[PDB]
Amino acid sequence: AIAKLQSYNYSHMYIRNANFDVRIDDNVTPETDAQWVLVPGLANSGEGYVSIQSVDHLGYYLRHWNYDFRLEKNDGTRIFAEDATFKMVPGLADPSYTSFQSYNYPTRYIRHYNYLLRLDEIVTALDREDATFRVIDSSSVDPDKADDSVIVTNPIVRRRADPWVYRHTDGYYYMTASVPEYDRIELRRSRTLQGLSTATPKTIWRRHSSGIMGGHIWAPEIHFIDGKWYIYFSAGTSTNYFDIRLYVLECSDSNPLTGTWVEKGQLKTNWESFTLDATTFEHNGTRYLVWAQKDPKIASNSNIYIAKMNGPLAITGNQVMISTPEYSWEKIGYAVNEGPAVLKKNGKIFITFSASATDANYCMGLLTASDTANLLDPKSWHKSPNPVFQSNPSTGQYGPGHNSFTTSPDGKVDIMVYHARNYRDITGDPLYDPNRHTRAQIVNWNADGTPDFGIPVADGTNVIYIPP
Ligand SMILES: OC[C@@H]1O[C@@H](O)[C@H](O)[C@H]1O
Ligand SMILES: OC[C@@H]1O[C@@H](O)[C@H](O)[C@H]1O
Ligand SMILES: [Mg+2]
Repeated sequence: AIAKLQSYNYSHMYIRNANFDVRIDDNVTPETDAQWVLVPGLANSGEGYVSIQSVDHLGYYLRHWNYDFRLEKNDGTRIFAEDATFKMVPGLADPSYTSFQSYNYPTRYIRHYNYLLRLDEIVTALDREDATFRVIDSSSVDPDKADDSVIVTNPIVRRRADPWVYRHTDGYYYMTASVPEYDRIELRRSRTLQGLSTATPKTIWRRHSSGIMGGHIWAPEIHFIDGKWYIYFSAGTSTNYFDIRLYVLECSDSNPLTGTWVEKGQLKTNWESFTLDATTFEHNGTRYLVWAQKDPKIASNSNIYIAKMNGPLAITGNQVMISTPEYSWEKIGYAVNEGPAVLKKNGKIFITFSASATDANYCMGLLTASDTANLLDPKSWHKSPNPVFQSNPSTGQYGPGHNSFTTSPDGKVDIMVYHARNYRDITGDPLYDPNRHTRAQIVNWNADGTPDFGIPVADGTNVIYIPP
């Protein structure tokens, strides 16, 4: 069967053939360089054992030689067959994934190192992750196949935080997220939320090697505005990774996974300071920017602001603070409001935000305005006094937040996409614990028309929506 072999720790990268060089790469072009045929093993066709055949050079297989990997044509020798036969076993870093144990060296596994493929003994946790792969084959969810039922297995996407999911008018969801290295902007698409798991992501932009846009790269969001694609994202500098401002990329091409992305520069606000997590929405003919920013006069890391926009590339007028940390549940670790996300429903405009540190104490609050009010008047916005989404020990989910909102494909139900960890205790600076995973669940509605987010669902299969 035809398969891609995706790295466990670099999930944007795939085992591929590069003119007979065997490596892992992202943005594999042509895509067939990353496609393999898993066949019954040359040295043993029986249970477990496979051989990994090139789709372009049939009769050529991956074989180890002096513990390095080569793509070579089967020469009919027993040594070749043994060097090209591997038992598929449960993944060494995660038994739900796959590892490839050598037929003739059964203590050695296929692993990547400096992006090249080797056959090594596996000792460290690094080794285990380097030797674990996700097999994407014909039984995997096809991201190009439409389906009105929303059934996901959470986590949908491992090790992606701040998930942004945008349902476009072409019948695809588009997803951007923070990557654990905070060093690039990643895009994927799927007609179903579950297909986001198996979709091939593309690195559409990498940070500069010095200076501006050269520090932390955080929380990109892709939007379609006035016929063009925009990515709003936050970036520090190479000399201060945390001197973060808003930046914009633009793509006029219709497919953002194949089109050309252009830097447009900084999206400036009323003053220069720590600024991040921008989103935008339209209502009654006006477009707004909603974002997080430090005010030097307020002892919080950031507050929530709204402003009218003047096209996709600027705000106009004065920015208005509509949330600042006030309750103790906004100030665990440090005082912060960030990650705004907009949901329109029932004659209201809802803005969730995240608060407290990005460890298990992370949680969400809610702002509510009437959709006929002046959205630039702070008195139009009401903050809920308690968190509206938070850790839940009984479901094993910790620090949920920086969410986005989307819908089922038929638009009839609202779905929240957010990150959380499936353990509580973090060693070290939580910013560098990479295990916030992307997941989704239904948004329920109270009789009074306000959202009920419930509690973060436990890992596993979640039936979000079946149409009537
Ligand atoms: O790659 C390890 C061994 O080195 C080579 O000599 C053999 O073909 C292979 O089995
Ligand atoms: O191959 C990519 C990385 O390079 C080496 O640093 C590591 O072993 C591996 O994770
Ligand atoms: Mg966001």
